[PDB]
Amino acid sequence: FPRVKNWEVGSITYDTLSAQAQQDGPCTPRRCLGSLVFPRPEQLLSQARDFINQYYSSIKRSGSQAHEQRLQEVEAEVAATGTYQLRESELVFGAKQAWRNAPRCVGRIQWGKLQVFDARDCRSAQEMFTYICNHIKYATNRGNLRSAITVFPQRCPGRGDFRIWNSQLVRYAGYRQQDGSVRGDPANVEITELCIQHGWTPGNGRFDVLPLLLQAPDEPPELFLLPPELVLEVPLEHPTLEWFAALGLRWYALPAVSNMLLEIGGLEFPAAPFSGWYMSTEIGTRNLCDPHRYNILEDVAVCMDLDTRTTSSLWKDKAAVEINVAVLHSYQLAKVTIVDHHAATASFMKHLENEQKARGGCPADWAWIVPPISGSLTPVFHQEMVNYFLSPAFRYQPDPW
Amino acid sequence: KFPRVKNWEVGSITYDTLSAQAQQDGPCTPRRCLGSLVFPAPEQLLSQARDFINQYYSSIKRSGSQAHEQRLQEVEAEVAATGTYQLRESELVFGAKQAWRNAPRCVGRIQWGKLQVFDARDCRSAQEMFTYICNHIKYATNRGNLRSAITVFPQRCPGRGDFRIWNSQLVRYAGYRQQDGSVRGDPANVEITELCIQHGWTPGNGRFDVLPLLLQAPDEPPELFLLPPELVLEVPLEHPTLEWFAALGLRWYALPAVSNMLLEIGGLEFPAAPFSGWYMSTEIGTRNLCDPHRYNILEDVAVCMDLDTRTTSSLWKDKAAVEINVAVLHSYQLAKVTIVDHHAATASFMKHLENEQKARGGCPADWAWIVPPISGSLTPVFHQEMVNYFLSPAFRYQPDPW
Ligand code: HEM
Ligand code: HEM
Ligand SMILES: CN(C)CCc1cc(F)c(F)c(CCc2cccc(N)n2)c1
Ligand SMILES: CN(C)CCc1cc(F)c(F)c(CCc2cccc(N)n2)c1
Ligand SMILES: C[C@H](O)[C@H](O)[C@H]1CNc2nc(N)[nH]c(=O)c2N1
Ligand SMILES: C[C@H](O)[C@H](O)[C@H]1CNc2nc(N)[nH]c(=O)c2N1
Ligand SMILES: [Cl-]
Ligand SMILES: [Cl-]
Ligand SMILES: [Gd]
Ligand SMILES: [Gd]
Ligand SMILES: [Zn+2]
Repeated sequence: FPRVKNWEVGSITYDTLSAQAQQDGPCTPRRCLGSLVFPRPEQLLSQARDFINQYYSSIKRSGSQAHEQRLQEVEAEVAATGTYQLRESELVFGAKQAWRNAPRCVGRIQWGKLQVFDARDCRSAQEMFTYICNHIKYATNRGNLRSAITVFPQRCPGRGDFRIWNSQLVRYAGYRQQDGSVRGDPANVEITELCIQHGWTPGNGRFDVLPLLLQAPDEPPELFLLPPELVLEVPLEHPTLEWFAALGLRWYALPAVSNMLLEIGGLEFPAAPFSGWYMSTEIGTRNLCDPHRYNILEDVAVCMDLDTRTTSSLWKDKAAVEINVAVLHSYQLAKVTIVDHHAATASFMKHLENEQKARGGCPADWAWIVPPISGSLTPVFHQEMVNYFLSPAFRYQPDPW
Repeated sequence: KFPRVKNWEVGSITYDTLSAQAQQDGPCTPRRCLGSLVFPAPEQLLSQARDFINQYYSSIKRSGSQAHEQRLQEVEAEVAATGTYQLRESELVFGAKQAWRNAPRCVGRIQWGKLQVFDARDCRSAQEMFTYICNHIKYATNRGNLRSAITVFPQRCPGRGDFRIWNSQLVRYAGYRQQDGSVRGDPANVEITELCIQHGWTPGNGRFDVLPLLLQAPDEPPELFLLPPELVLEVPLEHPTLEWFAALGLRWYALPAVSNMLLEIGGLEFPAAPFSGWYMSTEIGTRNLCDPHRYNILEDVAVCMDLDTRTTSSLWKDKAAVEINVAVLHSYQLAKVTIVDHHAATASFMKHLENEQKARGGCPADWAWIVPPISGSLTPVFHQEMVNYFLSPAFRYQPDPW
């Protein structure tokens, strides 16, 4: 049972929950790989038994009446057909648990308040699109954002797979150039290639909302233009730096992740887009400033008249703070839910305390919980964390092509 | 077989083949990563020594030669006769450099080959120990033009207690527990402060009182030694454009000299081997001055800057901290005292990483320690995956002598 210390306060806890870890991670006694982004059939019954036992424990109803019964149906469902269907409530409780189990999510204090849309009866790219569009419009909610996940049909053998070919529902275009460099978002350069490939007309913009590429089983993808009124965007302005607006920067309101495999009770949902709301540093620091993303940092420094000639002026840090100020100021003026890294990390500590008494600990990935600016000014920095894999879970999956 | 490591900034990919020769085991398992935790007989002595001698003879391009085999047998014979062996001087210099080179939490290792090794293995008493330390401080400080130095005191050996420096660093500020539970000075140094007083140090009552040294010779109690004032180069903190900042009375010292770690070379253990380099500005400005459990000056600075400290979304904390780091860099450069900012340091560590991949097929690095505590993703190390493992020779933590 790992001893885990908070260095700001001196407190000690033990992660007893870690002993239940499922799909082992990438680290061995001889070398730690925690910093790596992507870690280097009849036993479906084991993962179904486990999840069902989880479900009935969470309603103070283990070993009573319906618990026994539900074990036999999945036994019979898999005995007969090889796979099984989740009761609607189980799908809800498992979608919530997988968010609860996400070691890299700093937003998990909200895990109990998640809206699960059941799309298990979906059948093709036009049906998906309307599900995706209901999610987007529900989640966006005129800027009063609400956590949502739409669960598309589970995978079963011998037939294809529902997939969203975009990493998120809202992505900006990346346009390669006559000289390799990129106008727009370089993280998306490739899905821009596929959208252009399958018929989309490339704009000329740094911020062109990409179309969607939705794929029904066995059929090739099909482009879907997103309703421009459904794609809520925030222009970025700064409260005191009047020229910031003139940089023509924008970001979207809705972080909706559409490429992760949701895995509940041994079942695989390669299409289950989830969404919450942004922490400002995701936008201001990673998306706008990462050297391989919009990479705007030096442009804002010039505008601030900072000495970019020596790094000891800390011009990078100064411009990065003002970018984050602009992001928070703009989303607030636009009345769009956003949370700064201090409020977010403080609520994560509160979540750690809740999880400690509730489940005996909490899988947390220190490198992803600690914000990408001002790390040690937030409490999570001083909190030792234990990383491990519990089920239900969100897992990465290979790109469909 | 070998970990594939990606740099996300450039897209680059390497394989850390060096990780496969990891001489000891870390705290992680396939169940669970513990990489964020701060504190994770003749046969094995023989095989560690044999491995180190092989390393040493590789570096001087004498692998498998006559000199090499003679030294193995010499060591095996001395381990059989005495239960221990003695390093030649050149092996010691190589072993201290390697230990620095192998330290995964150290972002300053581009410099590892330029290390000044003082051989104090003939030290006899605490008084001689103090003189060796004063000359280390004098040489490393070098009037503000800092040089990397390690002074190696006699190895652990059977029959004798250890040389130990009780202080975690050669220069530390006292932490005076006051009666509220509040601390005047550095709260990290409350324990060593009480020990110094208990050993007869007359306390001051400032916030930057330099602590005396508690020096332990084999099988003796610790002995108190006052550092001569003109040997502890200090830097008053001022800000280039916030002039009220100098009225905070803040200071820090020039020399970061870690004195409580164990240097291990070929199975031999040196519990006393203080090493020193020069500061990276975020250690002082962010960690030592802004940590809530250290000097915790963040709020007072933000208030003086007239930031709105009632809401977090004004980012007053980030704004105050940036300016504290500016003050640190300005103050040291004004005082002509070596200092590196987290941008210059992380960039040189990237060059270290590339040098080490070519030299050894990888480099042990502890990402959470290499990434600076502010502005993390603005530095290049953030976007570099890293492999953490224990190579030997090594610096290791050890329990406090008390
Ligand atoms: C509601 C407020 C939320 C906040 C503030 C938030 C914030 C974050 C942040 C900053 C990360 C770091 C990962 C990255 O940026 O690459 C993350 C990871 C993650 N979050 Fe959340 N999130 C929220 C909601 C949700 C919801 C509703 C779900 C799913 C139901 C979710 C699932 C995940 C997963 C699976 C990851 C890890 C994926 C990865 O590392 O790429 N989050 N979250
Ligand atoms: C000369 C410039 C140097 C710089 C800029 C530098 C920088 C750093 C920094 C920022 C850390 C993390 C400190 C912390 O917050 O815990 C560190 C750790 C460390 N350094 Fe270096 N260092 C330098 C020289 C040296 C030398 C000369 C040695 C030994 C010969 C050394 C050995 C270590 C070790 C063993 C650690 C790990 C201890 C720990 O992480 O608690 N460093 N270094
Ligand atoms: C470098 N970084 C920009 C990578 C972007 C990225 C890639 C992923 F796969 C991923 F799951 C997330 C999660 C972001 C997220 C999800 C839900 C709410 C929220 N507020 N945020 C973010
Ligand atoms: C409080 N927290 C910052 C940790 C303090 C701490 C504890 C250690 F054991 C340790 F080796 C170092 C390294 C500090 C250092 C050494 C050499 C040069 C440099 N520039 N810095 C720092
Ligand atoms: C608990 C957490 O891992 C701990 O505070 C670590 C994080 N990274 C660090 N990095 C450095 N350079 N120094 C530190 O003391 C720490 N502390
Ligand atoms: C190498 C390092 O692990 C990698 O850059 C990680 C660190 N933390 C991150 N944190 C977030 N939110 N997103 C990322 O892409 C990363 N990348
Ligand atoms: Cl994002
Ligand atoms: Cl320090
Ligand atoms: Gd101007
Ligand atoms: Gd001024
Ligand atoms: Zn690990």
